Amino acid sequence: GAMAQNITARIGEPLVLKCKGAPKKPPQRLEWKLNTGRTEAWKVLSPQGGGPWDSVARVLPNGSLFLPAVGIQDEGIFRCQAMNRNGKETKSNYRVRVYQIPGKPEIVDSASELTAGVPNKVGTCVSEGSYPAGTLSWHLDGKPLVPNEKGVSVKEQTRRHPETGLFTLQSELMVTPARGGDPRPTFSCSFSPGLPRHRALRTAPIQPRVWE
Amino acid sequence: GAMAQNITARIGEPLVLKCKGAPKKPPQRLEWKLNTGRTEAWKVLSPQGGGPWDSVARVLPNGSLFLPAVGIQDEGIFRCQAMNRNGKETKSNYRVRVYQIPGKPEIVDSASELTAGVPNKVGTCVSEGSYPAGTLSWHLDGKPLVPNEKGVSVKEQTRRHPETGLFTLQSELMVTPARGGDPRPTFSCSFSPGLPRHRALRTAPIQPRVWE
Amino acid sequence: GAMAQNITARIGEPLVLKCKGAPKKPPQRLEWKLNTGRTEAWKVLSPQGGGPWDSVARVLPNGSLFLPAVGIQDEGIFRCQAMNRNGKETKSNYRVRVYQIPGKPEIVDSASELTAGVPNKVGTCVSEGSYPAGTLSWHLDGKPLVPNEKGVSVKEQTRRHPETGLFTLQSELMVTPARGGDPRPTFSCSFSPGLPRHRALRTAPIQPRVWE
Amino acid sequence: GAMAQNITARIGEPLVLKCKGAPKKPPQRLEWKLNTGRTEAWKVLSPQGGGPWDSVARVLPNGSLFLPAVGIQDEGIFRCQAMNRNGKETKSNYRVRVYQIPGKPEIVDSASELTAGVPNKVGTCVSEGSYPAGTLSWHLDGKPLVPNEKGVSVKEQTRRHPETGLFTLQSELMVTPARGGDPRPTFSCSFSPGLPRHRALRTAPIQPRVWE
Ligand SMILES: Cc1c(C(=O)O)[nH]c2ccc(Br)cc12
Ligand SMILES: Cc1c(C(=O)O)[nH]c2ccc(Br)cc12
Ligand SMILES: Cc1c(C(=O)O)[nH]c2ccc(Br)cc12
Ligand SMILES: Cc1c(C(=O)O)[nH]c2ccc(Br)cc12
Ligand SMILES: Cc1c(C(=O)O)[nH]c2ccc(Br)cc12
Ligand SMILES: Cc1c(C(=O)O)[nH]c2ccc(Br)cc12
Ligand SMILES: Cc1c(C(=O)O)[nH]c2ccc(Br)cc12
Ligand SMILES: Cc1c(C(=O)O)[nH]c2ccc(Br)cc12
Ligand SMILES: Cc1c(C(=O)O)[nH]c2ccc(Br)cc12
Ligand SMILES: Cc1c(C(=O)O)[nH]c2ccc(Br)cc12
Ligand SMILES: Cc1c(C(=O)O)[nH]c2ccc(Br)cc12
Ligand SMILES: Cc1c(C(=O)O)[nH]c2ccc(Br)cc12
Ligand SMILES: Cc1c(C(=O)O)[nH]c2ccc(Br)cc12
Ligand SMILES: Cc1c(C(=O)O)[nH]c2ccc(Br)cc12
Ligand SMILES: [Cl-]
Ligand SMILES: [Cl-]
Ligand SMILES: [Cl-]
Ligand SMILES: [Cl-]
Repeated sequence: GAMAQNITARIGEPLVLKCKGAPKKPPQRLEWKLNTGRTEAWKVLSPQGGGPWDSVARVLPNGSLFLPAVGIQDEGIFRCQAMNRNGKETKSNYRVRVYQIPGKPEIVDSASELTAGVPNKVGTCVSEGSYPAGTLSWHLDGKPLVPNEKGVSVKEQTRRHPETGLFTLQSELMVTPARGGDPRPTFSCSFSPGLPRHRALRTAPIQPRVWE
Repeated sequence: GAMAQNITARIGEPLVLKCKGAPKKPPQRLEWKLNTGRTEAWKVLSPQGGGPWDSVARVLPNGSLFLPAVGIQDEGIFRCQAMNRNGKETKSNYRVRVYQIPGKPEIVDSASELTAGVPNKVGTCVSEGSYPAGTLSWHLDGKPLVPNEKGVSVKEQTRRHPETGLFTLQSELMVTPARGGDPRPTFSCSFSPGLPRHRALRTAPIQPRVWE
Repeated sequence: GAMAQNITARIGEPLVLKCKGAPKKPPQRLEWKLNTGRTEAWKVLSPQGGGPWDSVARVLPNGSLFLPAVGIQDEGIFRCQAMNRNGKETKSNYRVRVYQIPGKPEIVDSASELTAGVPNKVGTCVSEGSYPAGTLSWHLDGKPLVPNEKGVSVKEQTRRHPETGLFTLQSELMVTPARGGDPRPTFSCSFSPGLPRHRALRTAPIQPRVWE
Repeated sequence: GAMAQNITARIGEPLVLKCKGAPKKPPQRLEWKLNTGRTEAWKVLSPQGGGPWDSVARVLPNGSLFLPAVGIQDEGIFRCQAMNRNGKETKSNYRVRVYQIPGKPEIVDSASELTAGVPNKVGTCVSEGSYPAGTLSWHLDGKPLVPNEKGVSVKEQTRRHPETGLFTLQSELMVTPARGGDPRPTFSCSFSPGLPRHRALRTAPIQPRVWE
C-alpha cells in the first residue's frame, strides 16, 4: 500500500485517530475511508454519520474518528481527507494493528527429578489470552534453549477461544541431560508477543534435581 | 477433503448433527472433532464437555452435537467417531455451510420515462441481509437481460453490515432503448442466493414509458 | 466498496480493461490502481511501467490495462483515473472475478442393477478443473433429486489441484427405491458453475434395472 | 490443534519430514496427511504416490516425506501414521512455517545535515525479499528509537512482489532534534524477521551534522 502511520491498538480499548488538517470544529469538509475486517473494500464515514456504523465508529466534533472498544475485526487501513478554511487538502493514512496481552505464563506438570542420559519431560508452559498468537520459549539458567540441539526437544500447541478469538499456547519441553552437568539447573519459560517493542513475560523458575 | 454429508444451516437457527453408530444414551465411547471459523485446526469435543465451548456446542444425551444458534464462524467440518456395545467404530463426516435469506429485493429511483436512442438510468435494485452474498439480475418482460449487449449496462456494489457480516447488494441498470420498440416495457430484478436449491426472490415490476 | 462494472475473466486468457476518458494515444495523464491477490492493499501502475509488474500487467498505448494471461491471484478491484485534454477527470471501476470451465462431468462406478427397498449406490459423478468450485447435482428422468427425501442420500468431496488450484468435485448418490416404481429409471448428473449466467454441464444418462 | 513439532522451512529449499516408527525400508504400512495452502482440508499421500502431487511431495524409501523446493503454499500441518513389524502404531505431527531472508537492509535518501528544533527527514530504510513481512526499526547511537516520543516520527509502507509474494518494507524516519544535543548523531536501521530465533539484519550507519 502507501506510506502510513502505524497504530497498535489494544483489544477492548478506545481508539482515537486524528484527521490532520481538519478545522477544529464544524463546519468541516472531511471524509474517513476504512478497509478493515468489518468492510467489503472501502467504507466511507462522514461527520453526519448514521446507520449501523454509528455503533462502531463515529466522527467527533474535531474530525477525529472514535472507536469506543476496538476488536480483532478493526485491523486494517483508516484514511482521512480534509479541506481546511483556505482549501488546502490534507491526507491522513493509518495502518491499525490490534493486540491483546495474555495472562502471566505458567509452567504446569513440572518434573521434580530428572535422570541423566534419558529423555525427561521437564514441564509444560502455558500462556492464555494473546493476540496475535505470539510464541513461547524455554530458558536454562537465563540462556535460551535451542530445540533439536544438546538433547533438547519441544512440542507446541495453539488453540483459540471460540468466542473471543484470543490464543492459548502450550509448549512442552523434554531434555536428555548429559552426564556431568549441574545437578540443580534452573528452567523457565517466556512469552514473546507478536508485535514489536512489547515486553516479554516470563514464568517463575523451576529447579529440578538431576540424578547421575 | 474426504466424502461428507453436506449440511446447509441458517444463521441464528439451531443445528443438530447426528453421531452415527452411537449408543442411544450414555455410556458412550464417542468424540466430535470440528474445524470451523472458531478453531485453530481441529478442536475435540466430548460428552463431558466443559469450558468455553459449552457456550457454543454441546454433546446431547443421544450423542448428537447441538449448536443453539449457528453463526458465520460455524462454517466448516464436523466429524464424529463412535464405538457401539459390540465395538464397531462408525465415522460421521459433515461439511456445514451457513446462509441467511435477505429481505425481499426492491427497486429504488426507478425511471418513469425513458428516451429512445440515448442511455437512461432505469433503476437501482437493492437486496439487504444475505449470506453468502448472492447476486442481483435484471429481467425485461420475464427474460434475463445480458449486460454489455443490446444497449444494456449494469453497475454493481456490495457492502457488509459491520456487526452481522451480512451482505447488501445494489445493482444499477442503464438501457439505451432502440427506436421502434415496445413503448411500455416491464423491468424487474431478482436475487439469486449463493447456495444451491434455494429459491430466487423477485421485485415487483416497473413499467416505464418509452418516448420515440 | 463502490459501484463497479463487474468483469468475469477466464483463467489463462488475456484481459483488457478500458481507461474511460483517457486520450486515445500518449500524452496521457492516467493512473491505474489495483487491489488483487497479488497486492498488499493498492498498487499503482502508470503508462511508463517498469519493474516486476511489467511481467503481469502493462498500460497499453490507448491507456487500457492488459494482462496477457489471467490467474486466480488477479481477482480483485481495478481502477483507472484519467484527465483528458480539457482537464475533465474520469474514473473507471472494475470488479474482476476469475473462472475456469471444468471438463464434461462423468459418472463412474455406476450400478447396473438396483434392488427395491434397500439402499443402492447408484454412481459417483466427477467434475475436474473448475474455478470457483461450483456444485454437482443429480437428476431422475430430467427432474432434480432432493437429498434426504424419498430415500435419496448424497455424499460429496472437494479437492484442489496442488499446482493450479482448480477444483475437482465428486458426488456419490444412494437411493432406496420404493416398491412399485419405474423399473428403468434414468439418472444423470449436472455441474453448475459458481458464476452467474454460465451454462450447466451434464453427463450422459444411466439407466439401471430395478428389481422388485 | 494438537501438539506438534514446529518446523521452519526456507522458501526454495528442500524439506524432509521423518515418519517416526516406520520400517527402515519397504514394506511399510504408513500414510501421510497434509493440510496446507495447496489443499482443500486433508490430502492423503501414500508410498505408492501418483498424480499431480508427485510434482510436489513424495514418500521416500525410508517413509519420510520429501518436498524438493518449499513454497509459501506449503505452510500448514503434516502428519504421518505408521505401523511397525510388531504392529505398534506411531503418529508424527509437524507444523510447518515457511520463511525467506531479505537482502541486507539499506538506507536511501539520507540527510547529510539536520536543523535543530524543526522536523527533518533523516532517511528511508528499505528491506527487500522477506517472508513473513518482518519489521523495520530505527536506532540512535545503538539505542532503539521509539516513535511519537522525543520528536521522533516514523511512517511505513509494505509491498509484495507480484510473482513471488515476498515482502518489501520501507520506513521513513523524521526527527525534530532538540537544541543542545550531540552534533554528530549516528542513526541506523534494522530488519527483525517474523520468525523466532532468527538474527536481525542492520544497515551501515549514517552520521548527519546537526546545526544549532
Ligand atoms: C470541498 C469538500 C466538500 C464540500 O465543501 O462540498 N466536502 C469535502 C470532503 C473531503 C474533502 Br478533501 C473535500 C470536501
Ligand atoms: C457531543 C457530540 C457531537 C456534537 O456536539 O455535535 N458530535 C459528536 C460525534 C460523535 C460523538 Br462519540 C459525540 C458527539
Ligand atoms: C494515497 C494516500 C496516502 C499516502 O500515500 O500516504 N495517504 C492517504 C490518506 C487518505 C486518502 Br483518501 C489517500 C492517501
Ligand atoms: C477473529 C475472531 C473473533 C472476533 O473478531 O471477535 N472471535 C473469534 C473466535 C474464534 C476464532 Br478462530 C477467530 C475469532
Ligand atoms: C474405546 C474408546 C474409548 C475408551 O477407551 O473408553 N473412548 C473412545 C472415543 C471415540 C472412539 Br471411535 C472410541 C473410544
Ligand atoms: C439434559 C442434558 C443432559 C443430561 O440429562 O445428562 N446432558 C445434556 C448435554 C447437552 C444439553 Br444442551 C442438555 C443435556
Ligand atoms: C464473518 C463476520 C461476522 C460474524 O461472524 O458475526 N460479522 C462480520 C461483520 C463485517 C464483516 Br466484513 C464480516 C463479519
Ligand atoms: C493532471 C495529471 C497529471 C499531470 O499532468 O501531472 N498526471 C495525472 C494522473 C491521473 C489524473 Br486524474 C491526473 C493527472
Ligand atoms: C508497442 C507498445 C508501446 C508503444 O508503442 O510505445 N507501448 C506499449 C505498452 C504495453 C504493451 Br503490452 C505494448 C506497447
Ligand atoms: C470512488 C471511485 C469509484 C466509484 O464510486 O464508482 N470509481 C472509481 C475509479 C477510480 C478511482 Br482512483 C476511484 C473510484
Ligand atoms: C490460488 C491457487 C493457485 C494459483 O493462484 O495459481 N494455485 C493453487 C494450488 C492449490 C490451492 Br488450495 C490454491 C491455489
Ligand atoms: C494396517 C495398515 C495397512 C494395511 O492394511 O496393510 N495400511 C496402513 C497405513 C497407516 C497405518 Br497407522 C496402518 C495400516
Ligand atoms: C529411488 C526412489 C525409490 C525406490 O528406489 O523405490 N522410491 C522413491 C520415492 C521418492 C523419491 Br524423490 C525417490 C525414490
Ligand atoms: C502467496 C503468494 C505467492 C506464492 O505462493 O508463490 N505468490 C504471491 C504474489 C503476490 C502475493 Br500478495 C501473494 C503470493
Ligand atoms: Cl462494507
Ligand atoms: Cl482451537
Ligand atoms: Cl503490493
Ligand atoms: Cl485437496
